[PDB]
Amino acid sequence: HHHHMLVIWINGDKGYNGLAQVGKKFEKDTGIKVTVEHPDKLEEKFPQVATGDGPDIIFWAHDRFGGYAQSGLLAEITPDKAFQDKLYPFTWDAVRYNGKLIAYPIAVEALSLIYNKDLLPNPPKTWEEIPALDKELKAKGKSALMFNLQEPYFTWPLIAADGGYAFKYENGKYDIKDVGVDNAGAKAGLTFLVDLIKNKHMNADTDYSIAEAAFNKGETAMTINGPWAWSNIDTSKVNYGVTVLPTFKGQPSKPFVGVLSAGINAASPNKELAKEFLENYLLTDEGLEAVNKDKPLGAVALKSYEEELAKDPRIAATMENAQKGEIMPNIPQMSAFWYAVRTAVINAASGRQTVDEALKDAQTNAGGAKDSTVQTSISVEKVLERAGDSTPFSFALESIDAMKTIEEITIAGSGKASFSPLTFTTVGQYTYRVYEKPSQNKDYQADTTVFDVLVYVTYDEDGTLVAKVISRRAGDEEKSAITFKNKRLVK
Ligand SMILES: OC[C@H]1O[C@H](O[C@H]2[C@H](O)[C@@H](O)[C@@H](O[C@H]3[C@H](O)[C@@H](O)[C@@H](O)O[C@@H]3CO)O[C@@H]2CO)[C@H](O)[C@@H](O)[C@@H]1O
Repeated sequence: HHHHMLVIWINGDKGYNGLAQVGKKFEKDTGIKVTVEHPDKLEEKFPQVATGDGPDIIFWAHDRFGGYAQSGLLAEITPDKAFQDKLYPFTWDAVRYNGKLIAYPIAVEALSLIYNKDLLPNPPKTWEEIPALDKELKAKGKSALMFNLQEPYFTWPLIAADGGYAFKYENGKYDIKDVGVDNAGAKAGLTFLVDLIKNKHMNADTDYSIAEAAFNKGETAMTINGPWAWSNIDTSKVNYGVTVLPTFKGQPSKPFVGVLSAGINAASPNKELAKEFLENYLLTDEGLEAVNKDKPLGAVALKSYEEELAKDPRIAATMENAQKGEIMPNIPQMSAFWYAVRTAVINAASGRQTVDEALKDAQTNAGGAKDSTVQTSISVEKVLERAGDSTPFSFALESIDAMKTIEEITIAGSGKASFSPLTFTTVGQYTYRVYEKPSQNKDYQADTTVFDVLVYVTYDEDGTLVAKVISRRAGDEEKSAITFKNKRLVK
């Protein structure tokens, strides 16, 4: 392909027109044409085309670049120290992979709550408030909250709030086997989101353009979006505020924070031009201002310009939300993490899977280890005729396979109780029995029934371990719950 020109890919939500203005200035000084393109799914197309026809420079959040660098698609970035000193050190950290810089950092992006001041002068502090607020607003033909549900970037902050995480970080490194998408925190967060949908406070099909149009036309009081979205809100004249995201179970929503970054194609015959453009035209006060005026960048990596932008209270809120969430890893496994979470939310939200099934598959799809055990609890009921008769009785659980007593439990009076959970790692039939110990109390004849208890461990359609408990009186072939009846002999 023809290559005398500098080709740049950037997402269609960002200020590509401003960036083209910077490219026109560079064309004047150098005679080199700059073409800015914004194809759909550029982050996916880049590794396919990177065969010629790839861009010379690609702009995306830093999370994608480890994967690009692992596959040899990116040139190493080696700016002078004089240039490095112009950007915040934590932005360089985001583009450092195996000790090498693999992009230039541009801007820090975090999601915020965006709210309509005319509809909602006091935005909710908690997610838990949102359903009641949606009832109130529905009575006036409006909704409380619409935001993009199709992309896990937008739902993650809530899923993370109470404990969800992608990869545990420990001792300078990410453990790619320690994935946090299937824990109690993730489950609680996704369950909340799904219930909002089930209770008709949000629709499963809401995507980027639907939520943007609803907010910018005054149809919904709130949305969740990044700084790039402020420009179309300005034009719409909605009277809006940008604030901290709502809390969930008292924890902050924790957005994954992206650093918009610019990488150089390892196959580009124009590396030096690309480096000249980025360092001497774009990452200057004038360069970033031209992009930012088209669509806001967020908190920019260039210290000299960020000092001006930090006065903007929308940027203070951005940084407030950024501190509460965290900077995404840049490791190759992030792609798999994201497709995993995307599948989970769409499936749970649409009712294809339960929240537990969705996140269990997400855990594996993200590269977490297959949980290959199953547990069950054997339950006992004791029945005394008199209410308030709290006479205690005890029960034993014996393994026939191992010929020993596993556990004993006590019930005072009428009641149900369970033995502690049994764990199985392999399919088969497991044999136990349960019986009541003789009573110390001479006023009662204990039930002498013995129960045979069989646990069948089988695979379900998906290869997951399943355990079913079947219990019978030792006399019989008929199934029966484990229930003992103690007769009182005294008044
Ligand atoms: O839906 C699956 C999707 O997952 C991965 O995309 C993630 C991006 O890598 C990640 O940076 C983030 O993207 C957001 C940008 O950072 C932000 O600048 C703005 O453009 O919105 C983006 C969210 O739409 O989050 C997404 C996950 O939602 C993966 O890399 C993609 O190829 C894949 O299609």
